[PDB]
Amino acid sequence: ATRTISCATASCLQSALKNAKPGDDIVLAEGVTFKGSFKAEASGTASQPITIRSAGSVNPAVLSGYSTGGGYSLYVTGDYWNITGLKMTGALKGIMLDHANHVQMDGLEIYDIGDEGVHFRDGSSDNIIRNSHIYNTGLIEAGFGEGIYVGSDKGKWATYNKSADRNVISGVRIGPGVAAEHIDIKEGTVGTIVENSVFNGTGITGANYADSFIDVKGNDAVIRNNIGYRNGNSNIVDAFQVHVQVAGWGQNATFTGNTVYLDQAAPYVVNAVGDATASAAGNQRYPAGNLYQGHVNA
Ligand code: NA
Ligand code: NA
Repeated sequence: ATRTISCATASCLQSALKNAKPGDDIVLAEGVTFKGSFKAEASGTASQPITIRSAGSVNPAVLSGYSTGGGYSLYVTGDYWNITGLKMTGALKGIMLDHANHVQMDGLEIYDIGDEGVHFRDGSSDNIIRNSHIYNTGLIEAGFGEGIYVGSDKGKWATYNKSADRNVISGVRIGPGVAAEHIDIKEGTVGTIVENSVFNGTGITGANYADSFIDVKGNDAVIRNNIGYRNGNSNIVDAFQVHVQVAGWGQNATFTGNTVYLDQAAPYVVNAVGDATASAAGNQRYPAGNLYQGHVNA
């Protein structure tokens, strides 16, 4: 690191973020809860990232908001942050990224969130969340309780840049207690990857159409080598869906190598609705039952 800033109070962290520089290593004391609405605004580079991390993993540092009904645990608006080994809780959103790029989130535990756990928004691209667990979301609004939310609905494209592109979700556990989709990939996004992840469907509510592990409304999504457990939750109607919200979106979704445990024969593995298009290969369904619906090239 170029500079080490060791913090054990919220005031220390707030100051370290305000004064953040490329190459900073902001190291948060184990066992401490840092309460605030913390803002990661500066930008690093690939060679000089800005790091916020827990000092160790026995008792990770916690970033808490003030109330599940407001704010965020962390709001990232700059590029080239490494956010590592932290817990995030106690806010309306866990981590919100606005126009933030090349952010690496690793080893996070994000839980007890009013709305959505992680949201890539306003053009935030080329980011990764890996080796993390998101659970207990949608405590305030179930229908806004996604685990991971990529991009913006069409009604917000005039407000936020829709092109939250090439974001990667790798080796993540989502659920239980995630009230909406585990992953909602919005129209306007391109190239989202969801890989090597595990979906515990207990707690998906069905609110606001949220009745699958993943809904794919963006393009060029790659959904590979994941495991989904419906766990008898009747609110889950399909493992994965693809929808067209705007013509030419919900296109070219690829589903390979996934294994889904859907309890009964009725849920589909991939339900590509209407004009949506997908390709599928190597997916395993338990028990025997419905596989693909729609324009699915199998
Ligand atoms: Na749905
Ligand atoms: Na949703």
